[PDB]
Amino acid sequence: MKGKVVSYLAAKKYGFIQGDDGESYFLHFSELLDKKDEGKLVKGSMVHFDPTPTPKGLAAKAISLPLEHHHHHH
Repeated sequence: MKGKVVSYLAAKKYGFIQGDDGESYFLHFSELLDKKDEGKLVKGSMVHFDPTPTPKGLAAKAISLPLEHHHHHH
């Protein structure tokens, strides 16, 4: 359910998220709502994703960014 993103590489289209119970999850474009939402991800902070079984076992689904829409203010 909840966890923290420790790494995210767009070139390898594969990142890493550490669950609170120590459960890892896989990051894929098929799991992102939009391709652009990839650049809206926040590295080094909290992220929102839902659990998914999949043949592999651990996987994320429907990634969500509950962080402020505009981090920069003017």
